[PDB]
Amino acid sequence: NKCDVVVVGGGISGMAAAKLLHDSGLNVVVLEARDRVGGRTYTLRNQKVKYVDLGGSYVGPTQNRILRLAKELGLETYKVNEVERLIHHVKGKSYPFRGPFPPVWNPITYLDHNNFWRTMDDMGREIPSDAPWKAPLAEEWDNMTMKELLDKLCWTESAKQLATLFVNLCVTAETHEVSALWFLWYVKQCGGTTRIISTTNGGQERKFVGGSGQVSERIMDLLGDRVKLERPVIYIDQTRENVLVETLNHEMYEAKYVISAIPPTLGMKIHFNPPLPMMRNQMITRVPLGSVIKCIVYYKEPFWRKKDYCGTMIIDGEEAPVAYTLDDTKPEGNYAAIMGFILAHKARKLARLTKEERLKKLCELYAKVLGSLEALEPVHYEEKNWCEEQYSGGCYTTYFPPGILTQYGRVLRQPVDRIYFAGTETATHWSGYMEGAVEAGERAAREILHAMGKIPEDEIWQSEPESVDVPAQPITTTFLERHLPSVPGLLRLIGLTTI
Amino acid sequence: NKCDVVVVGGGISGMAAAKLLHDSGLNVVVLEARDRVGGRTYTLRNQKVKYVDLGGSYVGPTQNRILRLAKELGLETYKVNEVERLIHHVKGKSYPFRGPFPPVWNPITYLDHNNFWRTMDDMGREIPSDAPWKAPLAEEWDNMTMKELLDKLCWTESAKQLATLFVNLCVTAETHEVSALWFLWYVKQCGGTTRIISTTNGGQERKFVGGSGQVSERIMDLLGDRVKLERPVIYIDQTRENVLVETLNHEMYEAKYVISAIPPTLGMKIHFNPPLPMMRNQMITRVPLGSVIKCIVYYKEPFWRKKDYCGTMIIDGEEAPVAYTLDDTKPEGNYAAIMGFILAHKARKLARLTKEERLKKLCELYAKVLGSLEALEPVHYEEKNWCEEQYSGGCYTTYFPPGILTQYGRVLRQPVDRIYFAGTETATHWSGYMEGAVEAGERAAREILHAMGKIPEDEIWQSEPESVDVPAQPITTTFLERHLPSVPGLLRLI
Ligand SMILES: *[C]C1=C([C])[C]=C2C(=[C]1)N([C][C]([O])[C]([O])[C]([O])[C]OP([O])(=O)OP([O])(=O)O[C][C]1O[C](N3[C]=NC4=C3N=[C]N=C4[N])[C]([O])[C]1[O])C1=NC(=O)[N]C(=O)C1=N2C#C[C]N([C])[C]1[C][C]C2=C1[C]=[C][C]=[C]2
Ligand SMILES: *[C]C1=C([C])[C]=C2C(=[C]1)N([C][C]([O])[C]([O])[C]([O])[C]OP([O])(=O)OP([O])(=O)O[C][C]1O[C](N3[C]=NC4=C3N=[C]N=C4[N])[C]([O])[C]1[O])C1=NC(=O)[N]C(=O)C1=N2C#C[C]N([C])[C]1[C][C]C2=C1[C]=[C][C]=[C]2
Repeated sequence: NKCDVVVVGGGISGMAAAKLLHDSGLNVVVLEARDRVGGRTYTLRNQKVKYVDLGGSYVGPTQNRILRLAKELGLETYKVNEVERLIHHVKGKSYPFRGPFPPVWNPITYLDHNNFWRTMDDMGREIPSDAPWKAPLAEEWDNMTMKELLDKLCWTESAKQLATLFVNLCVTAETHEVSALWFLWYVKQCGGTTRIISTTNGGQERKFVGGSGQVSERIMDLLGDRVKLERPVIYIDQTRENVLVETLNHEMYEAKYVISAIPPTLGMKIHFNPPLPMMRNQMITRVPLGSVIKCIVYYKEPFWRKKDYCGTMIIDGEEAPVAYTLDDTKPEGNYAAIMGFILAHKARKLARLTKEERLKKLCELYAKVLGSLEALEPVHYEEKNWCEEQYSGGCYTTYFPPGILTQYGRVLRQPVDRIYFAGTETATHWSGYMEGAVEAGERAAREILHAMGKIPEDEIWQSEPESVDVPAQPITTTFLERHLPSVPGLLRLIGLTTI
Repeated sequence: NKCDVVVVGGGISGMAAAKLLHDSGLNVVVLEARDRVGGRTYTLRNQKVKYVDLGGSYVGPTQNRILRLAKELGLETYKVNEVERLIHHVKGKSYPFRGPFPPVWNPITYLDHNNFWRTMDDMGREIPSDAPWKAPLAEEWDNMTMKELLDKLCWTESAKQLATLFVNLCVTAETHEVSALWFLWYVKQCGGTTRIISTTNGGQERKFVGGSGQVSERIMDLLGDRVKLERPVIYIDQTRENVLVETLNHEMYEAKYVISAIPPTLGMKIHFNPPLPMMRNQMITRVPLGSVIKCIVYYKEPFWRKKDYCGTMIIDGEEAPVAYTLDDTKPEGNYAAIMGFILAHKARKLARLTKEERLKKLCELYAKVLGSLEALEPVHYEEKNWCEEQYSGGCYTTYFPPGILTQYGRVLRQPVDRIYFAGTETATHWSGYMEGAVEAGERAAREILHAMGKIPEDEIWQSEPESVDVPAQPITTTFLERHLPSVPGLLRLI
């Protein structure tokens, strides 16, 4: 019934917010729609897999908040396998390589590839992490899709195709679906192209031993009876002295403040009194989540390692159901597995198949890419289609279509009377990730602590010390990477020699 | 408690569906979230205005369903004033004209303008009204915004600017916000560019005497106690023999079938058991409504008529709050008024002002465009910002961002077990309009009648006889309009 703060949503963001408020001495209640906590993280346990993350999983250097929270909860990380060679599969052939980037040998294509990634980061530097709509060319960039930007920037089909794969993989959406400004912001606020794409020294460096679901589960353990499962919030009333929060199962909760720790669009599932201000009312109809099926195929042994492949495959082509894989073998070397993402339109297309049909397609793909008949002999299979989730709306996160971020972006974490907004979508560093969830939950919590006069304004936004366990190497470029001309740049240099 | 069909939403679509089912002998209940019916139609009555439509208002030739429904309810139409000259205001100067199209005098600009409108209709002819995703180039066109298409097609800034205004006015959204495929479908399914833009012989020919709100109000009168106001639906349960529909005020309704007659995205306000199928689950987060403030400025007299202006103004430029106006004077010639729409980003920008501040901006604009100091002396002002409406989400209708219509379009009116889908967004002719609302409501109703074995499959989709009161003249083109080259076509000839 009565508490200090109602937190709506028991994902990482809501749990992090509730923990901070609980630790500060406030009475908190978490109202969670599902029969479980974790939201877009979900760790399945059974005999065949031991444990497997079916949602958010990877953490890496510079994600210091999730690392600190998980450490405090008694969790440990392990390194994703990147010992052996990566594979880039393009036009039906596999090309093994080392490093974060597939090598390009053609001098023109090389210039084009180099310029693309460089320009992405160049443009990113003009975009404030906490206010992308304040970029000097915000309107121009926001009124373009990523498809249009790629069309302008890439002078080779090879660069365009790889850039397209990158967008699909990063934001589980098609290039024509998403704003260029938003996508450029998204990459920049993760620390740039190298940081976001890398396993070693990047976002995919590590996973949690036992699964990421333990973060939310262990906070629930600490909070005990304060977490209310199967309590979908349907109604928030702010007309009276205390905020009234009603659930689908007829329960009423009274609080001084509310944290909304759900994906922005899922705010639509709540009826508000009084009605939301116009900008938020419309914003929450304009911010969809992406489309993905996470698929894990299990094998007797990590046979790819014997062929000097680490299990990472970058697979281009419309025919391939999965565009990207990682070795998902346990740190102990057992429960050998390949994790793959079925992205964007392919998630839509292939969801029509049975689980068995998808497994067959994945195995046949892996067999060609790895050039191994062993890939046709899976021992087990797990998958999760996040598009079907009423209380997620998709995965990994919310994307912004053209025109939305500049018009509605400033509303995202603007308080509505006594409602404050968490959720990874409101983060300014690794928004979209578990890291962003922690940043947002704790920031929203501190906004309430400030509103109560418990902390100064200066303390709402808090810096995070670097993890000692997961140190971050700086992102470097070579002299040539910095100064080599683009394709049109080289052509302009040829045009000048003609005179 | 118990009935045959629960209709969720008491706008024109829900009311039309409920009326059809009621007339067929079924027990129907309409659950309406607001303290009123009408939804995106709303007629305000007071002493100063008599009546004024603050939402949907215009009807015209080829919109035979709304005309028939309104007639049956005892409503009449009158003609919007287009006797005198229209005005095109561009680069700070007013250019009076006659006919539906503002003239272009620069020869190259003429070719470019002509080609743009012609190409819009050409492209539309390849788009099936009932399945736009089946267009031969559906994917190509859906993966482009209207901004991109305009950038490709328009060789002059003049044509591009007017085309932009057209998009903003048509769908209350920016050109960069909307799919080219969806927009081209939208125009085609209203009967093409001329039909959609025209007052005389087009969508804006007429209004209802007494206001369009009377359509929903008069059906509510017929249904009586069957319409439940202030009953926002929060929960639909289809796991049992009968469908259970729960409202915010704690009431439970049991039915054999449900019609959802709300904007697709407002389906998000309902928790579903079992969960919606994946495609619909995601679709309803991908389909926003546009942004508009409808503003009506009242004057002592329709002074513009004295200067041989009808009151229609097409106003170019970022500075102008309103891009398009019509005379909103009563058929009797009193309650003189100019109606204007504040569109898309301007609705967002100008909503920050006070009502009085917006009035001042509108009056100053009208004084400039009409060249009349009389515009600075309003006697009254009414406005409605539809962006603030929890149970509409915007106006006039739902738009599709790039990539959505091909991926999710087929889900729009696909039944989910015993839930059938109405709402103007599911119409195939004048979707977005009151006409589409009637088409969709009656079609959804008939789907249920078929499911009950009461009518054959052949009768789900029903043709509508042409209105005798509002006859449609055919849309014609001239030989030169058909065969004059585009700008790149002329350059290829050179
Ligand atoms: C799904 C997913 C997947 C599949 C994958 C992934 C992911 C996901 N991610 C993301 C994460 O997960 C996120 O971010 C988080 O989790 C979020 O959190 P938050 O914010 O908290 O949210 P959520 O969870 O959702 O929660 C919410 C809650 O609430 C609730 N509700 C609703 N509604 C309601 C409620 N309640 C009451 N009432 C009402 N009404 C619900 O239920 C819930 O619970 C991720 N992340 C990270 O970090 N990591 C990872 O890994 C992940 N993942 C992914 C990724 C991928 N990647 C990275 C890729 C690979 C390679 C590459 C990439 C990218 C880029 C480059 C490269
Ligand atoms: C808003 C608006 C405005 C401002 C204007 C306009 C409009 C609008 N429009 C549209 C109409 O209105 C529509 O379409 C209709 O109305 C629709 O119907 P429906 O489908 O039925 O829907 P609604 O109304 O929305 O209803 C729904 C209902 O439901 C309810 N709910 C929700 N949720 C819920 C509920 N319930 C229970 N539960 C829950 N959960 C609500 O409340 C409601 O009631 C229009 N239309 C026509 O026809 N006309 C007109 O006029 C209109 N408007 C406009 C237009 C414009 N224009 C035409 C322009 C001028 C010149 C030109 C143009 C365009 C193009 C070219 C040229």
